[PDB]
Amino acid sequence: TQQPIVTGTSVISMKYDNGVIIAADNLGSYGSLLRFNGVERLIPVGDNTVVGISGDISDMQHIERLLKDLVTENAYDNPLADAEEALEPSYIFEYLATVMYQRRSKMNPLWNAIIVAGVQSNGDQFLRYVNLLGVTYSSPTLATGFGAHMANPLLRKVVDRESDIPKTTVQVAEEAIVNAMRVLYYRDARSSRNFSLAIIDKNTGLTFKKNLQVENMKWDFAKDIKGYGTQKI
Amino acid sequence: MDIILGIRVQDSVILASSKAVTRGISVLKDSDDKTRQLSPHTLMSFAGEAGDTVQFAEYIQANIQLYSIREDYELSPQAVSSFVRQELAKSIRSRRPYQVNVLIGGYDKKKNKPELYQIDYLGTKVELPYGAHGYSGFYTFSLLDHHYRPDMTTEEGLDLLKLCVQELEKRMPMDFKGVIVKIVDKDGIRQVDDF
Amino acid sequence: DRGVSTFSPEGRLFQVEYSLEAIKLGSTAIGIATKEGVVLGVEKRATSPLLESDSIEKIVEIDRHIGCAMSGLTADARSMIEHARTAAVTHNLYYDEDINVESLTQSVCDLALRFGELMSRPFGVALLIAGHDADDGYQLFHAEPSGTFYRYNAKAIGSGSEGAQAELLNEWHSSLTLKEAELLVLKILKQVMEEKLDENNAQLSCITKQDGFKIYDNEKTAELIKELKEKEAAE
Amino acid sequence: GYDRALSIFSPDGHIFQVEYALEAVKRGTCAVGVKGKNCVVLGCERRSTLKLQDTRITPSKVSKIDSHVVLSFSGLNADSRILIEKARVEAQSHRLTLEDPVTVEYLTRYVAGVQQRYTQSGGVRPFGVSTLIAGFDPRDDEPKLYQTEPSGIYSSWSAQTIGRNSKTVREFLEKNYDRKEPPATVEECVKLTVRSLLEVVQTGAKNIEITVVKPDSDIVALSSEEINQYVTQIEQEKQE
Amino acid sequence: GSRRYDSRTTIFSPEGRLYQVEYALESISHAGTAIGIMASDGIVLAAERKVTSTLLEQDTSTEKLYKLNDKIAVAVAGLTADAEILINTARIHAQNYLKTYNEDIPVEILVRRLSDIKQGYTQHGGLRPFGVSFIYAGYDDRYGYQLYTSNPSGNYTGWKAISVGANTSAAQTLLQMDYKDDMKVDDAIELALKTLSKTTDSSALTYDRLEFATIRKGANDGEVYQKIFKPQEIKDILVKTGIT
Amino acid sequence: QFNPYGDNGGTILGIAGEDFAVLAGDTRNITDYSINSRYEPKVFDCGDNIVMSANGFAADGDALVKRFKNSVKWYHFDHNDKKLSINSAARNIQHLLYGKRFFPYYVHTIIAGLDEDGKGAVYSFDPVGSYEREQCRAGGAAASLIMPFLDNQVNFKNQYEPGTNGKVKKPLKYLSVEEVIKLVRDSFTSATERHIQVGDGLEILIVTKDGVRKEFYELKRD
Amino acid sequence: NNYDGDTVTFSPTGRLFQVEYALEAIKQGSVTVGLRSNTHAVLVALKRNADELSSYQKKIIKCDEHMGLSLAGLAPDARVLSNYLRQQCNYSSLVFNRKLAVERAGHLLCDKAQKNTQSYGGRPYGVGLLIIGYDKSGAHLLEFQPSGNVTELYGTAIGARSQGAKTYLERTLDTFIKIDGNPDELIKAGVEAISQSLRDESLTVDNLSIAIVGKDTPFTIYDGEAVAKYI
Amino acid sequence: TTTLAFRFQGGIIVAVDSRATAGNWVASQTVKKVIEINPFLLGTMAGGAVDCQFWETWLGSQCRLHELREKERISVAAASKILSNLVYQYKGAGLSMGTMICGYTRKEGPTIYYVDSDGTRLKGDIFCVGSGQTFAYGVLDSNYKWDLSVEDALYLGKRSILAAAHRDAYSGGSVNLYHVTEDGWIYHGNHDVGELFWKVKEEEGSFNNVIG
Ligand SMILES: *[B]([O])([O])[C]([C][C]([C])[C])[N]C(=O)[C]([C]C1=[C][C]=[C][C]=[C]1)[N]C(=O)C1=[C]N=[C][C]=N1
Ligand SMILES: [Mg+2]
Ligand SMILES: [Mg+2]
Ligand SMILES: [Mg+2]
Repeated sequence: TQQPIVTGTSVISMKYDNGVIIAADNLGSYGSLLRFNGVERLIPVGDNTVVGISGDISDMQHIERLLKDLVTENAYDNPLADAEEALEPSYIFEYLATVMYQRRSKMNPLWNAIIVAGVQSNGDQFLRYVNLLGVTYSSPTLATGFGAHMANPLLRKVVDRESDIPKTTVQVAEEAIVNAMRVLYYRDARSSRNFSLAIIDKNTGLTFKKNLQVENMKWDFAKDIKGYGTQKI
Repeated sequence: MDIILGIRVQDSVILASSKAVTRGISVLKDSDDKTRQLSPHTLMSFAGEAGDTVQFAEYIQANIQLYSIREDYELSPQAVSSFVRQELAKSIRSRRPYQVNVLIGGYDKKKNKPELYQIDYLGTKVELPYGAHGYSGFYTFSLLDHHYRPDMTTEEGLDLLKLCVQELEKRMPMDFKGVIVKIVDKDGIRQVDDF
Repeated sequence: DRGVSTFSPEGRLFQVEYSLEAIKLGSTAIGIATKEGVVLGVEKRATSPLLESDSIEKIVEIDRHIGCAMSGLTADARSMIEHARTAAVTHNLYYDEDINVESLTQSVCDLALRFGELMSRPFGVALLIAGHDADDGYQLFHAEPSGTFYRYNAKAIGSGSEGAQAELLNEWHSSLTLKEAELLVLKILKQVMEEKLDENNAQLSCITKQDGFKIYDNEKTAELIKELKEKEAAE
Repeated sequence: GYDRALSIFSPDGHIFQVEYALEAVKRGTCAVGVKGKNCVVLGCERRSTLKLQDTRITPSKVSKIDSHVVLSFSGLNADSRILIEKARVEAQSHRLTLEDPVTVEYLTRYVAGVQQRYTQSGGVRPFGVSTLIAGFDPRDDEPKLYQTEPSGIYSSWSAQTIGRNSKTVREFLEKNYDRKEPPATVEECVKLTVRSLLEVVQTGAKNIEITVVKPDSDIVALSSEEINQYVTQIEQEKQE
Repeated sequence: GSRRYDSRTTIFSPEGRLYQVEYALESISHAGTAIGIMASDGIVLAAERKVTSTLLEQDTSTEKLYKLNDKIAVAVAGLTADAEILINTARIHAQNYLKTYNEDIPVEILVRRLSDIKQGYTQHGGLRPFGVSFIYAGYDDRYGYQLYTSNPSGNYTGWKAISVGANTSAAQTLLQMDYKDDMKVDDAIELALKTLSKTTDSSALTYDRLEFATIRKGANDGEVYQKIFKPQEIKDILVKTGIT
Repeated sequence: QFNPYGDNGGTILGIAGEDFAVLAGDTRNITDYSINSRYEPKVFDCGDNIVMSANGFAADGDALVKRFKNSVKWYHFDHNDKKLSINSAARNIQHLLYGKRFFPYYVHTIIAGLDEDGKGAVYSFDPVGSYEREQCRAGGAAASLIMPFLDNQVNFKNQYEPGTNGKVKKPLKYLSVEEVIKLVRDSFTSATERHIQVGDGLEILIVTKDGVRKEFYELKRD
Repeated sequence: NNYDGDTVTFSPTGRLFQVEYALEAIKQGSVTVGLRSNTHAVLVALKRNADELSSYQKKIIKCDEHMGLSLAGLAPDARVLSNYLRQQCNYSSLVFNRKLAVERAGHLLCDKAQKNTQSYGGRPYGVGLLIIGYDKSGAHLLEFQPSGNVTELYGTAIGARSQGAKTYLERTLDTFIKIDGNPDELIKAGVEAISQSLRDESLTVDNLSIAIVGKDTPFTIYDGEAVAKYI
Repeated sequence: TTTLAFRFQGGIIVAVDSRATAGNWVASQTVKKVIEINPFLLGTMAGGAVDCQFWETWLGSQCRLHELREKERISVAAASKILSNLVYQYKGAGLSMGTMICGYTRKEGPTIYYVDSDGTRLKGDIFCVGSGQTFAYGVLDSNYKWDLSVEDALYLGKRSILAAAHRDAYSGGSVNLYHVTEDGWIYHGNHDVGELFWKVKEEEGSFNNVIG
């Protein structure tokens, strides 16, 4: 049993017709202090998987090393390491999901919420969640922390059920993700303007976008707001 | 369990022990014998936490019986009491201590003397003319302080014991359903069937 | 000296092969499987007339649906029986059912090769494990100290084994009755035994679906011996 | 730990260490067991090479395992103590858990199991001891007499002997013991036990020990004079 | 592997003997003779030191007679270093028994314990046995004065008079000849020294070649006194008995 | 302080027919007042014509089902591809659950299938492994809403025959698979209305001698 | 000679005799054949009986839904090794939700057998195994030797008189590799291959044991009247 | 829970209720609170459902192993002590059990042992265990005799459970009756309290408080 120290906030994601999108801001908070402004919380594994991690950053860095080590280990005595026997999103997830549940069972959890986004060998979209308790679930849209409360409602308006996935293009999906990130910046007191976004498409592969910023923000209306009720000046 | 008494007279040791076994709300049994014969001339009564009492008593009994067979010889009451004390003194610093208090009444055939030892769950041993565990002593020690004379006969000891049990039956809140009395002397151990 | 788990140049474990020699010195045990039941019979072979022969326990119950006969260093069998009994009962506890005779035999045979430098040597005893289950019906297995077990329609182990096996070769057919099998075990035991066969120096047993495993009384076996004598004198 | 396999099979299918343990038993002083109709008697040889002995304190050959069961032996004396101790512990353990004393068969089965375990355990040699275990089951008047040996096999006997010159006394018992009518009384049973030892012992003085066990934990060891009276009566009848 | 070099100390011969025990007994047969004699009013322990030197500091020397507790003592025959290992174990066992039962350990119980330890080295562990034979001289309130002996096999027996070490055959014959049941300590002292004087491989028996001890109820009233004799006291008793 | 347990909501329902058995369960997965997934399968085909669901804390539920499926696999290896009977599966599950008696699988387990006589069977478990064969059992969040309805409409409790006035009970006539599915659907529709953790979808697994069939129905998504 | 007392001793020519003696136990074992195409992999095993009353010793063991082997030599050693494979296949499924690769299964067997050849006290395994399987890279056939050497092959045979079946497969290489989408013809070629290792005895109904795995075919074993079709 | 067992002329009567609760929620009305350990031994269940179940069917495995090893039926004393010694090892861990081990043997006759998760093991003639034990005791103690017929003894046990089923909120459902002799136990049916109450009320003239 511990307490999280340096923490990362929401990770948001959704499926679309040819793949999956995942995003997370670049902040490492130290309680109310916005301590570290250059933290990458999307960690790619091969060219077909991206693992988005929230929660404790020291435990994230530990998980990052496990995944790095997993790639190394898979390559050993494996002539098809970059082909048929390459790591799948489903393999990477189940490994993490095993570790998370084992650690919670020893009463010493990795204090994280993880979303594994990727595309399988057969072109199928993979998107599944796991957290410090070993709880796992899948959905057309997945989000951690504040994202669960604010992003999911917006993303579910695009893909409300399974049959909406083929009808959703990458442009519409990315637009929804970027809007959700803006909303989180308005409303999450432990978020940052700077974020990373990753697209895993079955045709165009892995596109990893760094140094994105929340833009087109509405603040002008603030000038008209005066006092807390009766004040006019 | 509740009330266990002991009194050492001229030529014997007398142990009285309640018959009631109460588990919270109800009295499950009114004929329970809270004692074990460790050897032909050594008797141990006991009272404490449920389960622990019998488990401990039978464990001690087995060990003394083992000794008796190995050496073809009966340990002195003093020796047995010292063995018991060590087990409890070992027990008190265990993961889960034996929560048992005991009285060891024996007749030493070598010295031709009755002997009564009082040992609590901490391993606190004392040799006494008369003893008790729990709240029994609070009522009975005053009577015994007054009446006990060390040259008493076994019949006088039983009468003094009746006076103790009567006082307990008058002033104690719990109904302990009377006592089973046992006498330990040169001829061994016997039970007084009418008390 | 040399390792306990050493291979010979022929590709056999020395100690396993030597334990098989000890089993050849053991008293004869015979098993016959039929569609009406499996019969198990043994030679008691008391070393002296003062030895109370009914204390010789070379046929043993593992469960209600599984029996066992032994041959060789019979003292070694006790831990094998204990394991078998525990395996049978434990499986009933985990699965609320009887354990398959093959599965029981496999569990016993797993102990066999757990020796090295675990126990210091292989078992010096062979077992005939007979039983019944719903899936494969009446079965007879021969469990060796090599860890190998063969299923048999009929089998003889011990000192008079190859002579008895040749006799079982001719006599066994798939339509044998239980009564016919009982007499057949008695017939072959009488053939290979040194001393004259009677109810005190030979013991019978069987396993049926209805009644389960039963060791025969000396009075019951005595009648089957008398029935045998008359039918051999009949031609 | 020392794990060396000492007891192992030989090409002819023998475990020599177990068989050499039997040779140690052959060397040991003779011990005999005879059961009557309502009693069992255990006779034991004391070699008279050792005089100036203190017979009060010298370990007696017959040992009580419980108040109703006894154990005598032939072979290595030091080894026998280990078996007796284990047996006594198991006897008390059985009373503690089953709330009933051991049967003579159960106690024998335990001791035999210990002996067997030492024939296929690493780093240990077999016990150089064969035992005669005798007594009466709780609330039972049927006499019991069992024998064990280093290999771990055990069995029940109407009468049996072990140790040096046991071949001779077994010869005697085989012709003199009738199963249809065993020694009806204590006297007859003790007499037959002393007679059987007199075939081997040498002098009937302090060389014969006799222990009589009767039902309901009634065990007593005969004294020198009591045994000497049997020795006297046997030879006076023999002079004819 | 290592098997190649294993002597196998705990095995039977074809005849059913324990090789190492037999060879340990052969070792002990060359050790200085030790004699124990039990009387009605006490026990005597006499023992011969092995070919000493004039430059050996005798008054601070101890190779034969050791104290286990106030009631029990032992005479050693064999490897002294081996004996001290067992002696320290025995001393602890006596103290464990005292702490547990608050009574001095009965002699036989102590003897059985040491003998069981010796036995263990003959049956398991693959180690050599202790090349030691003890004579236990002790007293308790059950059996009174007791003499025992134990050897590397772990077998022990009780005695009225007994010898261990060298020339036990000759020594035991002499004891068997002159020993009587109604004997007293002063007489037993004389018998012990006379026996050593005849069985010794030395030219003459002197004070500097002896260790001597008595366990007497010759202590003021109902109690027991151990007396480990000093060099001068051994010299006096040698003159008294008429050996020097 | 770290709390190793959580509540993923949901509700399950097992009903044993005369020659069939059904095991139903909603597809909603939640924490607190949030929906994790509107379709997260909860009832699983474990092979050997046995269906299983471990409702409550989903991580412990998934772990248990995973370990039982594993137990079925090793039962085939160790016992010559023998079919694991529903009663034997039930006893095996008791030991799985009790193995963690002092750190329990925080779930309400139900299995369904056919007994060795071919009749419908449902077994129910508590978190620590106590079990019992039943004709009817609801488990999970809305179990308190559903069970009374099933006592009334499956076992005809408190129902009597008109005209007799309490003297003659309503006879316990058997229910068809079509009749059971109606009661299952009405149970979950009703449970969805009054329980916030129940909704989104209903997935029913039907077990007969022919095998395991699936049926899915929409539930209210509020 | 002097260097065959244990597995920890090289001979002067650099040989490990205990390993070679373990290899000898395989040659005494009954013949078994393995072969594959691009779609399916087949095991064929000649089972051996003790006598006419006895059963025929089982030769084929299932490790997973997509993998299994046939044995030749000490059967208990095959049980130990097949159990290990079952566990490794199972660990791969539970932890990684991934069917174990047949090549990786061979690597694991090699390393397990190796530890027994370098350490004192233990002994080499006394059995040879033919592992077939269908994974993400198609059909596979492995040959395991208890020296540790594992080899991926198109076809092979181990046991007594296995050289006859091995030569046949070496001739038929170009034919049977092309038998795609036809299990019965691939088994026929396997039954015809194992027939080249027979003397005196012939393939009967309780003598023959066949197993197959493929694209849409779980590892299944055929015994009894199920193989009468191929006799 | 209400369970009772009492010795009498015709052997032993064992009677139990059927209810299982989780708080105020009635979890089951059809619970088997009597374990058939073998054809001669019965065990009653009270307290934690699983603890009682698991360890009493385990007890049956230990009893079976005993009679395989000793070629003799296990005594009620030995069987009860196996269970009490087992739970004593777990003492403090939080096991929750109140059990009667009931049986007949030649050497003992009809015997009942109260075994307890605190380690208590008591031999006796009458025992009532569970939340509704006090209610059952009232009926039993006022109507008990050694000289009862198997028929009358069975009814007294049935009636004593009914008494507790009525008053104790955590008891009810139905009554399971057993009768233990020297040829084994004999089941005497499941008796629904919903029908038994009105039957007993009418025939016996009791429960005049309640309106029917
Ligand atoms: B009885 O009321 O003690 C009963 C006996 C048990 C064998 C079924 N126990 C229970 O009902 C307990 C709760 C309880 C109530 C009153 C006293 C003691 C205990 N219930 C459970 O153990 C349980 C098990 N599974 C589901 C629900 N409840
Ligand atoms: Mg005190
Ligand atoms: Mg809502
Ligand atoms: Mg009520």
